[PDB]
Parts: sequence; C-alpha cells; structure tokens
Amino acid sequence: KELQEQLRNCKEQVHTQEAQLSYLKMQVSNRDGEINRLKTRLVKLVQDYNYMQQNDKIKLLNHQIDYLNKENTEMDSILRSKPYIA
Amino acid sequence: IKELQEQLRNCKEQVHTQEAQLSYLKMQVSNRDGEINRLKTRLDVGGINMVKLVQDYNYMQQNDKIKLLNHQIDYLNKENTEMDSILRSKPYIA
Amino acid sequence: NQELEQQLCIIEKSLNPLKAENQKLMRENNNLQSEIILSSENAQQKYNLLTVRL
Amino acid sequence: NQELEQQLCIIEKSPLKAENQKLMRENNNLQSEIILSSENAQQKYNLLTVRL
Repeated sequence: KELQEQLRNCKEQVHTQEAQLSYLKMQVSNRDGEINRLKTRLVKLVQDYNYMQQNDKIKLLNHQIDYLNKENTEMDSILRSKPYIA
Repeated sequence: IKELQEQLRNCKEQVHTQEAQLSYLKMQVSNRDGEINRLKTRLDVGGINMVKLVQDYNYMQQNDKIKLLNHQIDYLNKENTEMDSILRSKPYIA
Repeated sequence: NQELEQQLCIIEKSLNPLKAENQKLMRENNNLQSEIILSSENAQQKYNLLTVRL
Repeated sequence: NQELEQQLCIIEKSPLKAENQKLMRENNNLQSEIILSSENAQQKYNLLTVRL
C-alpha cells in the first residue's frame, strides 16, 4: 500500500543519486578538462618546418612590401610634383 | 500492492550500479587531483617546459606578424595604387 | 657570444624563475580556480536539491 | 653569434611573461565567475528559499 511512498522516495533517491552522479561526472570530467589543458604544457621537425615556412612567408611579405609597396616613396614625391598642374 | 515490489526491485538496481560509479568518480576526483599536484611539484622542480612554451608562443606570433604585415600591404598597396590612379593623369596630359 | 649569454643570463637567473614561480602559483590558481568554480558548482548542487521540490 | 641572434631576436619580437599576464587576467575572471556563481547562488537561493 505504502509501497507507493517507498517507491517514490526510492526513485527520488535514484534520481538524486543520478544528479549527484552527473554532478561528479562533471567534477571528474571538468577536472579532466582541468588537467587536459595542463598536459598542454606538461615534433621539432614541424617547429622548424613552420616556423621556417612562416618566417619565409614573412620574408616574402617584406619584399611584397617593397612592391606592394615602397613605391610610395617615389609616388609621394610624385604627389609633390604632379600637382604642379596647380 | 504487488507491482510496487517489482518497481522497488528495479529501483534498487542502481542504487547499486550508481554507487559503484560514484565510488569510481570519487576516486577519479582524487586521481585528477593526483594528476594536477603532481604538476604543481613538476613546476616546483623544473623549468616549466619553457622551450615548448616559446616555440608555441612563436608559432602564433608569426601568424600574427603576418596579419600585421598583410595589413601594411593592403594599406600601402592601395595608398600607392590610388596615388598612381590619379597622379599619373592628374594634368591628364599637361 | 658572452654578451648574448649575458642577456640570457639575466633572463634565466632573474626573469624566467620569477616568471616561472609566478606562473607556477598562478597556474596553481587557475587549476585551483577552476576547482574553486567546481566549488560553486557544488553550490549549484545544493540548489539542485532545493529545486526538486520546486 | 649569428645563429644565436637569429633565434634570440625571436623573443625580442615574440614569452613566459605573456602566459603570466594571461594568468593575471584569468584568475580574476575565474574569481569573478566563482563569485557570480557563489554569491549569486546565494541570491538564487535567497529567492528560492523564500519561494519554497
């Protein structure tokens, strides 16, 4: 008869336990995540093969800057003399 | 009321499964703490893996150095393009 | 070569170790601060029981 | 001298100190978050308590 009350509480105990389990599932999964992000500090070949290729793109960019451009040096001089139409 | 006993029998099934898992998780909390400090000691003992730090650090810096120069390129490219766009023909021909 | 080493000597004897100890303690704090977050999650777990009746 | 400057200049133009500045931000973000889930939890349950 009262078994309904038993069961209600019993299921609640289960679900509460599940909530707690999920709580700890997350304490653990969060703590995992907390360590997993530390494992990050605690392949040299790629480090040299990009860095060096990133390093090379930059050296190329330094020269793209000469064409794309250092021409402003001359072009600003043109900005001074071309308005001599005025 | 009969059917309730069956449900109670089922209810208590986990209960058992879950508590076994909870014990596990409690231990895992300890294990994670047991992975982390641990690292605290590793940090107390050695030079915190500074080489990797600088190498990863540099990887992004280079990727950002590129963005900065690309910015400089779009700027200069257009400043010059537009000056030529007008200036080569400013008098048109005079 | 010595001066390049001296610049490194300065870095290694006086900067890196302070930055390293500071990092150490500050990582202990972000480890442990994530864990303090987990303490407020426990505050939520308390809340989660009150909300059963809710 | 040159091989060494080639690599040391990397630091000059970009290290640990940056990780540290991030940490100097981060812990107060976590502290703000803990507060906002601790003291704010107190608000959630001062209200939940009154309400229940």
